[PDB]
Amino acid sequence: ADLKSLAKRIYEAYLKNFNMNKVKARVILSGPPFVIHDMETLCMAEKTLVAKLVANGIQNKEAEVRIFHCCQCTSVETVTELTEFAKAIPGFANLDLNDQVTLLKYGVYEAIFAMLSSVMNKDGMLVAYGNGFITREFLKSLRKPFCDIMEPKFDFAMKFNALELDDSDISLFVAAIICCGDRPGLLNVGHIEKMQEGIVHVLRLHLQSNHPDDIFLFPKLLQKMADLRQLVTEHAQLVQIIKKTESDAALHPLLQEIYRDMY
Amino acid sequence: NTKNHPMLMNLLK
Ligand SMILES: CC(C)(Sc1ccc(CCN(CCCCC2CCCCC2)C(=O)NC2CCCCC2)cc1)C(=O)O
Repeated sequence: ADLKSLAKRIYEAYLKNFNMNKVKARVILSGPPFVIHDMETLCMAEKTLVAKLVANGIQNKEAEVRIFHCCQCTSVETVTELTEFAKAIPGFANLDLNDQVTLLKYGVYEAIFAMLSSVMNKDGMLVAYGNGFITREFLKSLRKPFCDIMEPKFDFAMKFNALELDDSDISLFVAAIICCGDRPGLLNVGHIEKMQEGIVHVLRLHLQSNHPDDIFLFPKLLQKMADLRQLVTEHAQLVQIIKKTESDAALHPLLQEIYRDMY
Repeated sequence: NTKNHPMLMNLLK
């Protein structure tokens, strides 16, 4: 097996299937995106970037619920990108379709929150296909429970970003997240465990090559995977509280399907 | 479980 080549295939699949990558995001976050830092600028951004949403219609819903709807749309788009990426992970398409569904169900949010780090800095996050920037303080200013969604993701991201990974690393980390043999309800556990071992070995060797300065980067990343599982379990609980208690926050059917019976 | 995830199944197909 050619492990440098497997790494390259996974990296190429990640550049092809995600609209946002870390170099792009840094090109933009340097310098311009429209800054959402208060309710006035939120409303302006809605009219320029999500015009249909407020061409009348939910325009009369609370700002928090409008933002939540836009976030659901973005997650729907990201699940599609992750599915295309997964299908290009060597070996994934040969798994039983039931196992492909299970791995996606449990992996997508861990991958989402890992990738979200690439568009975050300590002051905010790049959104809307690179055309907006929403401040961390604005999100904290929203009414409960909506102000409680993003702050743990910024906290994860600041420390994840301090590892100074690039897209060649992150692509493999996302593949390792997806190709996880301990998800509940897998059918061919042994096959998936061997696929996992293979991807994790590709990751280990790549980090040795690409980060010779950081001898602990591989175990640091294993710990980040465990941190992400916890972050998703907590996020799912918060989403359940929102869907149950906020009537204008009904879940899009694809997201309901992912969260249903997850944790 | 493909039966319980028709929308994910459609993305995979
Ligand atoms: C939707 C729930 C129910 S909660 C949840 C989950 C995720 C997020 C982050 C969504 N987002 C901000 C999207 C902000 C859009 C913006 C709003 C203001 C007006 C202009 C448009 C974003 O940029 N996500 C990136 C995408 C690139 C790859 C990584 C993820 C927020 C809430 C879910 O669990 O899915």
